[PDB]
Amino acid sequence: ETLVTVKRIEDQLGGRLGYAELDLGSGQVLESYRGDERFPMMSTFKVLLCGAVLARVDAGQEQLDRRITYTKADLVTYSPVTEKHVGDGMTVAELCEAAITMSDNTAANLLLTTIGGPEALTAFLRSIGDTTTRLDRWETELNEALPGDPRDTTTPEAMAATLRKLLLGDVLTPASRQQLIDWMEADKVAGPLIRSALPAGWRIADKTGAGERGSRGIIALLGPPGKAPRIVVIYLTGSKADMAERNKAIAEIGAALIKHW
Repeated sequence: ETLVTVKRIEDQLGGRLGYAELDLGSGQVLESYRGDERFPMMSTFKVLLCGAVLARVDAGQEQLDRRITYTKADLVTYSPVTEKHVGDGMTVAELCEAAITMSDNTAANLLLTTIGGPEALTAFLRSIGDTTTRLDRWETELNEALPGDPRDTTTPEAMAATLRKLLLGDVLTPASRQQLIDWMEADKVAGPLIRSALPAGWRIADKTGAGERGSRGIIALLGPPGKAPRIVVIYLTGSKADMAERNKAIAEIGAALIKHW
């Protein structure tokens, strides 16, 4: 029934929907829709970015408390946290927390610089066995979502697989792994999406994205109280829906996969 709901929403909104739900013990796909088609990641890439940063922290190449200085000229659109700290700068950890929790765009660009740019993020991903996902541009041009454009894209199944390696696998140390989950648990801007459908006792760690051409997405580690969690990723692109419609669609898919857990 969840896959029926997905198809009906895609029929209703236009554009394309992508969906993957992953079992964590085996890493096998429980169900997916357009699971091997490419979708723009938008800000959902910011979790992979912070994984790359934490990987450098783990290797002694970076410190969570190192202060990055920047000016007003480095600010791009939608920088709710970094725009308040042009004066005193921010630490690597504060920038990650801003990038994940508020989806601060300058925070992501600042972190991208620390690792060597979008090409270095893609190389990090290749190094951990993701041969599909790719980041090519900076904020905010990576949100352009041109039809057919493979730049800055993932597939629902590949993003699910990579998130399992990062959040539960051995890419990171347990301390850094949990740091990443903790930032995603603290997501502030995902309220109208899967969180709006969560029954009491459920836990979620998530990250949203939004882009041009009606694009929206979410990646999430979630589970019922007392039970094992799963990973879900949902992308949509190519419709004329506004943010609220995009939010509703994702929440409706969340409610269906929750009802059919």
